[PDB]
Parts: sequence; structure tokens; C-alpha cells
Amino acid sequence: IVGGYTCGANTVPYQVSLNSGYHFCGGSLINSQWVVSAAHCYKSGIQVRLGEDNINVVEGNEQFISASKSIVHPSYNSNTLNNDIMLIKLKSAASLNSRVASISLPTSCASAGTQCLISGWGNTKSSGTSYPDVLKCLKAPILSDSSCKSAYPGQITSNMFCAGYLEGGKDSCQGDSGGPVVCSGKLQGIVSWGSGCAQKNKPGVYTKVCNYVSWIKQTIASN
Amino acid sequence: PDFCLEPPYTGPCAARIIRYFYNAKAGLCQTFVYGGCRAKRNNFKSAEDCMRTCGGA
Ligand SMILES: [Ca+2]
Repeated sequence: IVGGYTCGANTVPYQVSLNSGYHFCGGSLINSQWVVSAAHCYKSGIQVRLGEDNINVVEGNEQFISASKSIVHPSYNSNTLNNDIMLIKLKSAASLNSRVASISLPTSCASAGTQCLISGWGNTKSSGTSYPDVLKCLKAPILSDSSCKSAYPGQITSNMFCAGYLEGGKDSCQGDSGGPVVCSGKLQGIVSWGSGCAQKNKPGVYTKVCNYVSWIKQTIASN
Repeated sequence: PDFCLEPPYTGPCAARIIRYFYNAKAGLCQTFVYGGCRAKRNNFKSAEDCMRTCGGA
């Protein structure tokens, strides 16, 4: 997260880290056995880390639980990035507490201008590389589909939305993928892609979760 | 053009996935951050795979 702030320990209790010997993506806990992330975060052997603040130190609230299933959307397109969503089943159920909690799925899509909370352990620099120990947070608005298509001609599908600031300085960045965009208490987005980080005229692009609620619920219930 | 001589490509996706690329200026396979999508060919999952494909380019 570029241009954000330190969230504070366990203030975003639905945020998880996906670990393959190191943090490589985020995710969002949606019930005690299931996480939502990005399809481009698929790896075999994922370990989900819950209750984290400092991802480099064991601090006392962590639960480390292997993925038992990592299910990429059946229509994910790895060239257009359409349908960039994955569901991860936990091999055992997480213990829910004040620091490990689920986030609600949306009942309707959000409108342009809605302010949301984006979080992750990704790079904090727009030119160079700095990865944080603790979780970072950013408040940013959803942008109109027209502005998103103007920023990225020919690239925005009905399953994507832009969020951020056209002047630059505030964005998701490498290591944030798969993590949450939460608006009024609902998981509306998944960190997906952009063009650089926090550059002028290049807002972040997010998977539009409200289009997938039926698929999420049925896939979870079938697995 | 030899794909082993192209600079490493993070791409547009926002993951922080460690991959290997052949660095011809150093004569070594080296690590870099891949964002998870739209990989170019100088992008390997292990040093051994990189060395096999690109060593000596
Ligand atoms: Ca920790």
C-alpha cells in the first residue's frame, strides 16, 4: 500500500496473509473455513496466516492454517485478467475471536464515490521497494466505470472496477493482491492489477466481488 | 532476440511472488518480484530451471 497508514494491530481482523515460505498475497476471511483472494495468487502449498500484524515476528494472536483447496474461478482469463477471484478452503476451521473475524459479502454493488478501506503488506513505495512489517491501510473511493475505461482503454471488463486517486500517490502495490477492498462493512473488491503503483492517471483495478456472490456461496457450499 | 537477455518483468498484477531471471550482465540467475500475471519468458520458478534454460546466454 502506497500513501497509506499503519492500520494498528488486528484492526482489520478479516485480513489474511498467503504464505509460501514468505508473504506473497493477501486474502479476506469470509467464514471460519474460507478465504477469498485473487486467481493470480494461485499456488500449491499455500499456508494462510490469520491474526497477523507484524508478518515477520510471532506476536501472539496468529493462526497458521494450510489450504486444503485453492479454487480459481473457472472462467479466469490469465491474459485479460477477467474473473480474477479464488476461494481457499482452510484445512481446519479458524478459531474466530476479536482478532480473527469474517467480512460480509455484499448484497448490492457499490457506487462511484463510495469510500472504501484497502489493506495489505505490499510495497509502500511508488518508485523503489519497501515492504512493511505491519499491516497498512488506505481509504480510497470507487471510481466510475467511464473514468476507469478512460484510464485503461480496452482493458476493463464488467467484473473490474477502479479505485483510488487520479493525482497519484495512493494505491495498492505488489504484495497487496488478493486482499480486501471493504466499503460500508462489505467486501466489494479484491486487489488485482494496476499500471505501476500510485502513478498519476493510473488508479488501481479491483475484482468486482458483487458480481460473484452467488458463485462464492454455491462454490463454498459444494466443497 | 534472446528472451534470456530481456530485463525481468514484474507485470501489472499486485502479488509479490519471488521468481528467477537470467541476468546476463552478471552471468547469474537472480531473484526478482513477479506480480503474478503476464509473465515473460525470462521468469522461472527455480534457479535450476533458469540455469538450464538460460545459463550462458
Ligand atoms: Ca506475526
